Amino acid sequence: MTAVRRIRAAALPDLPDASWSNALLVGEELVMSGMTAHPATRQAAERGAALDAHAQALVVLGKVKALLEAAGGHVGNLYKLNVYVTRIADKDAIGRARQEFFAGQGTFPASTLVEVSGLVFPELLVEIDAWARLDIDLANCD
Amino acid sequence: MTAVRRIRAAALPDLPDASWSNALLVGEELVMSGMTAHPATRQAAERGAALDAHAQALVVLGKVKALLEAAGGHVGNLYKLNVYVTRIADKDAIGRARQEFFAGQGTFPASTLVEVSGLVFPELLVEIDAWARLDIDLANCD
Amino acid sequence: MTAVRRIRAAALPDLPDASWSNALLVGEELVMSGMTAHPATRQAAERGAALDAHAQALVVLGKVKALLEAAGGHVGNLYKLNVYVTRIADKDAIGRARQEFFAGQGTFPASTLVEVSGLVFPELLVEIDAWARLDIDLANCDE
Repeated sequence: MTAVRRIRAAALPDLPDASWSNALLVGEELVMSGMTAHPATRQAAERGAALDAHAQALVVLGKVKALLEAAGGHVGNLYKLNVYVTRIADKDAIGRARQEFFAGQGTFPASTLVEVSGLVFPELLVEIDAWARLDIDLANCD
Repeated sequence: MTAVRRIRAAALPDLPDASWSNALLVGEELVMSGMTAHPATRQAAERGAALDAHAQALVVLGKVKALLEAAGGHVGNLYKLNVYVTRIADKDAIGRARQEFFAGQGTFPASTLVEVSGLVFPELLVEIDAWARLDIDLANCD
Repeated sequence: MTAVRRIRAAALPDLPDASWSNALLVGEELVMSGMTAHPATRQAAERGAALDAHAQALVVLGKVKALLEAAGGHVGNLYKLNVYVTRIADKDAIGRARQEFFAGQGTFPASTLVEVSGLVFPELLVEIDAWARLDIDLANCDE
């Protein structure tokens, strides 16, 4: 048997209506729900300054970082990022966000990037499903 | 060196022409193909009463449950659900379905839900790619 | 602690501008980026001989095999293929590609196949996200 511990980042509570866990530590594997820039996108757009894809990607990767750190991990634990965009033209902005986020770090996670037809809120331009485990570090890759 | 076993559910016969396996037990991981409410959805549509996203989501989760059980597992082994919908407005219907399906159960699997442009049959509103491990039980989440 | 090593296939250079790794061997797990038939698809389309979905899926599966081989593996190591197509009508063409690619074994990887609204190059009809482990062989399941 392998222990499952639910990971809680204070900024990302699993609210009463939700039928998912944001993060579950299953052995060394940090299993994460897809992350989006909501509600920061909601506020920002309502105030007449919607977040572009680059800003949204950084907000999303920041959420992933928060989950990792809440579980006792770090950005180097990430081994794969599945990126869903609403506009394939935004792929380069996502790349730029990743270059900044992983500025560390000699080696990037694997990735798949596709354009989907829609995300859970209309302000969103991107959602990232991240995969990590706490027993690896890409920063020191063989 | 790791054992793999083909897992077949009685309720869901694998057809000999398919270029995929419904389920493979790879060590303690139960690797599943995406599940849909077809062909129940075709019959329903043809009889003039198509399955809504709630009904389809329950059919889908029932198939995931059948595969788990065929492996000697249970619904508590699930740690992630990737949900693909054809209409993002159905996200709440899918949520209602998950609340029912996991009525057990303290802790929900992680999730990503996106709207895709199309599914393999035109009557479909949802497909779920489910991830599970036989050595965990989310009912015992810390 | 689990060792990770970056796997480099010659035919699939990681280009230093990329913010992803084509393949990472993480213990026994070969973690791979999504594979597409670009740039072969661009050459083919320019030539007036655009690759159809079946041809593209085979090029993609060949790339996956190149990555597997670069890590000392083989196609029996594959246990899941998630397939993103631009046209759902092409699902059977992906099926045909798989039957040919897996001609040597009876047991296929698990799969999810969905239609996306776009891929990273306009000539693309398919992208496949492949999951593999070096310590399994699906051919052992055949019954």
